[PDB]
Amino acid sequence: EVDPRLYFENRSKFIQDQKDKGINPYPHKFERTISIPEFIEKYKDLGNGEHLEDTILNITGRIMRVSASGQKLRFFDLVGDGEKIQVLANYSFHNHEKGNFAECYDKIRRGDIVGIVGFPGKSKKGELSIFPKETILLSACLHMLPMTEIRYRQRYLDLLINESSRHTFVTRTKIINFLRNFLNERGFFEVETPMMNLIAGGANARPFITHHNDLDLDLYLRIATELPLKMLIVGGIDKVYEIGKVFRNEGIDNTHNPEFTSCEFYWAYADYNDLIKWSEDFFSQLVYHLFGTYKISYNKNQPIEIDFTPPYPKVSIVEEIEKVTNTILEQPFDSNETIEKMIPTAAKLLDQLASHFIENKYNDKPFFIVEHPQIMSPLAKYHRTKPGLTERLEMFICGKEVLNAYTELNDPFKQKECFSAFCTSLEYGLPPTGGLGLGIDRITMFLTNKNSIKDVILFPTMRP
Amino acid sequence: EVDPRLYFENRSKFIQDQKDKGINPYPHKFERTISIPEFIEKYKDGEHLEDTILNITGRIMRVSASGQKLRFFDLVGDGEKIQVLANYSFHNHEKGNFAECYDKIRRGDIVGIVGFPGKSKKGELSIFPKETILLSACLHMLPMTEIRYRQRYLDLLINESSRHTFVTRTKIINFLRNFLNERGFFEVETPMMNLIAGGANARPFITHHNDLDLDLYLRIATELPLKMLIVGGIDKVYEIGKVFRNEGIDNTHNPEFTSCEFYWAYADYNDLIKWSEDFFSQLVYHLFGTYKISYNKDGPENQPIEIDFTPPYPKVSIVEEIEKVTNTILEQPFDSNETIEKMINIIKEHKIELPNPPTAAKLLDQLASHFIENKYNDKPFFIVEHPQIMSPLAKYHRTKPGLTERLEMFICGKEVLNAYTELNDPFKQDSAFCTSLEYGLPPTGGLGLGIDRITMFLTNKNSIKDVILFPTMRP
Ligand SMILES: C[C@@H]1CCC[C@H](C[C@H]2Cc3cc(O)cc(O)c3C(=O)O2)O1
Ligand SMILES: C[C@@H]1CCC[C@H](C[C@H]2Cc3cc(O)cc(O)c3C(=O)O2)O1
Ligand SMILES: N[C@@H](CCCC[NH3+])C(=O)O
Ligand SMILES: N[C@@H](CCCC[NH3+])C(=O)O
Ligand SMILES: [Cl-]
Ligand SMILES: [Cl-]
Ligand SMILES: [Cl-]
Ligand SMILES: [Cl-]
Repeated sequence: EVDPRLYFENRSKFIQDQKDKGINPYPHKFERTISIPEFIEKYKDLGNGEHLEDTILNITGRIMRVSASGQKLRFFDLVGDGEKIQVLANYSFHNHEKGNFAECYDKIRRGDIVGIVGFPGKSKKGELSIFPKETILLSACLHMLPMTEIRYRQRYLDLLINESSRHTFVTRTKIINFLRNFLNERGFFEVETPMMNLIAGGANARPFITHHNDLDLDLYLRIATELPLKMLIVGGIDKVYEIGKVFRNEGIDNTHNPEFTSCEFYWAYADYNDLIKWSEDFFSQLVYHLFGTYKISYNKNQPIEIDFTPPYPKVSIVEEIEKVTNTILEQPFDSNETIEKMIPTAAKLLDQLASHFIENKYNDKPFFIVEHPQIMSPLAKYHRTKPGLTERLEMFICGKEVLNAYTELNDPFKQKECFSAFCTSLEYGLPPTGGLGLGIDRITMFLTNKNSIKDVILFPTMRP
Repeated sequence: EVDPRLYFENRSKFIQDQKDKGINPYPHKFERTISIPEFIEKYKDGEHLEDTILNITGRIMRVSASGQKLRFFDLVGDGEKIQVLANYSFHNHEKGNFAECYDKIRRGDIVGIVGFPGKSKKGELSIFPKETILLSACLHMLPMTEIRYRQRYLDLLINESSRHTFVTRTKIINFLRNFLNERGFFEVETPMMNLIAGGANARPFITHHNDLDLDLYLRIATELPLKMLIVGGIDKVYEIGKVFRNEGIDNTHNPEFTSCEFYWAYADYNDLIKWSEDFFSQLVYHLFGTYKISYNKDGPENQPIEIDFTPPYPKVSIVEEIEKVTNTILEQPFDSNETIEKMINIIKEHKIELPNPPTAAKLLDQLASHFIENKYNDKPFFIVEHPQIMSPLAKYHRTKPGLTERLEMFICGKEVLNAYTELNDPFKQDSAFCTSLEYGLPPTGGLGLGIDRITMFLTNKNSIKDVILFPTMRP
């Protein structure tokens, strides 16, 4: 019925026309006495047709529906904090000294933010409403709202229109709150490490790089928090952690965003077994805390049930490939004879072999791949009984990695061999320690039934 | 006196020699039954409990002896210390010669001890080992500079105050997070890398994403995306996190620092003032049991000053106060030639450094920081009502032409909080951002904090480098 540019340009003209005649169409302050959630909670118990004309409230919110019986009766839907109530504006109840009813309400469109002074009640039908004496425009919406990629570029629209979108992001903040408290209860101490560093260690990933002008120095954005957090373990913070963005300069897809939110903790006097027990407590507890159960459903078409009831399976990556392929790969894995017997180095061959024959062994429970070779795991400690291997675990949910942990290599000698501030700190004595990383975005995806990482990040990185 | 390289090289030989004897000098796991704090709490109350056998761990920080059959150590874990009294008598001799075992244990070593709790005749709380295991040797000699910054792990082990500083830091951040959560604010993460870099007036860092072939700016503030969330209908939203400014480094500037911004739909400048006074007074009482704390502006060497955080705090209106102290009316527009020149002439008469290019915003900023930013040292205080030309995102004052509904709080001359009623008129004002304003931003109050700087005052530090674990430094 309406062109959008015309609409935009007319609402613009209206705003200036208000200005030019004195009205301030963007008032500074509307003193509100109740929120929409508070309103519902207080007045749901009313009878149908009941008005409390005695009781005057100031309320605010955004108009999302506009309707009318005729000129002297207008209806709107008013939303605040994910809740909605009806505004039933009736000519006769209008404080007419403050403005002509028809001109006051004809200028109120879908998307406008308003302030309303009026009395609570219900329609005969039973609809909970505010009945205004005065409705003030506090901030106009200049575009027509919708009744694609837009969810990502214009997230504010998504949050207003789709009830589920908001629910996804509340869950997100809850998940992060749960984790933070889970660790705080267990005596972990939260810290911030630097985002920009001269070296960029902690994982195997191409880094972003930037420049500081006044120091004339190039810097790498951190690809992980591992190295500085161990330094703090040396510094005597026995249980330490960090939740925060890390940056990897690799391609973007459903399960990759160039900046993502991770959590790493390090735990002095711990090892892989404790890390396994912690992982099983954390996930089972988190999921119960959100759903009242350990089985969640997910839409990997029809959904599947993921059962987070512990324990979980622990598949040993060498013993399992050897099992299913009926072939021995002797422990010098980067040797020519073993590299061949697989077949672009040994680390990437194992990654592909694992990524085919092992990472989707289970879909109906989360599970662990354990005991990765030293050649894949340069900071993980050597296995206490199994030459060539390490005390490492990675948890997987539906084929994607969400948790990576190991007993930390704390021998400065067995480490220079896998390759400075960090190297030196190891020489001051790192205690035996267990370390663990989490993919918070990825975990959020499963727990909010999303199948892109872009759905659980408010502003995912996109091209222009 | 021992050469440090010899020391390092000998402890190295010791480690290998352990390897070759079959010993694993970096064991995987010592099952401990109690932490040092737990130990102190349980045994504060000259007696031995030879019956109770504990496994404990920690770092040796002092080494001493009364001959061969009696060795003393200080063992530290989680900021606490107890004594290790190793006594030939109680030693399990099956496990090895007493003298050889304890001769090999040096300052800095991490150990695992199996033994019994007690107190010396003198009364020092101790563990009395039956067996001590080396878990991880310290290959260098610990100290009894800049090293605090490059080797923070050393700082944390040696200086009790350093650790305290960083516990206070995390506590401050916990308090704030709960302070807002209690009041219904919702925490979010916004992007660190953006196509535009608004939010404040600061040169940004720039970086590049390869697969998208795209340049990106590291965020200089969280303001713009957080208002977008206000439009999106999160009425009370916040973020605590790093921001990045590519400008110089000094006592009060680190290229990455931690801020907190919150935005609060339907609030304004007055609510922001009430909040600020509640937050600071409550934070300080929560840490110290009082509202007045002492601070070493001049330095530890010099006499401190008391800062009183009892509310209300002074509100100095920036135009009233400059015109007051300089005896001048500054006509508007402030960017007019006649006023710009008059500001140039005030700065000259008072013999002050004139700014980079002499723009009006930068001249007012200098006038303010010379005549106003140090009006008080004994309490925090507010500078309010800054001109629009200094405050491009702040809303226009509801009664005061030319001005804005802005406040900045100062402690000892440094800015730690900047807040205003948000300009939400897309006309009086990033394209994504500019466009969202066209969808309707409610009247909203917005507020920013410098966490590092607040930490400084609340832990008596004179540099921002003292409250950041790894400050950025030259190599
Ligand atoms: C620190 C956590 C510990 C668990 C494993 C996880 C893998 C990480 C990989 C990754 C790469 C990337 O370029 C963009 C991303 O978003 C992600 C992601 O989300 O998960 O890393
Ligand atoms: C966002 C908060 C709002 C309160 C005021 C505060 C000022 C900020 C200035 C600054 C610039 C810089 O380049 C490095 C820095 O560390 C700092 C700093 O610490 O404080 O900013
Ligand atoms: N830094 C690892 C996570 C921690 C593993 C245990 N140190 C990663 O980026 O995947
Ligand atoms: N973003 C501002 C904080 C102001 C808060 C009010 N919008 C800053 O960087 O200083
Ligand atoms: Cl433990
Ligand atoms: Cl991956
Ligand atoms: Cl409010
Ligand atoms: Cl006012």
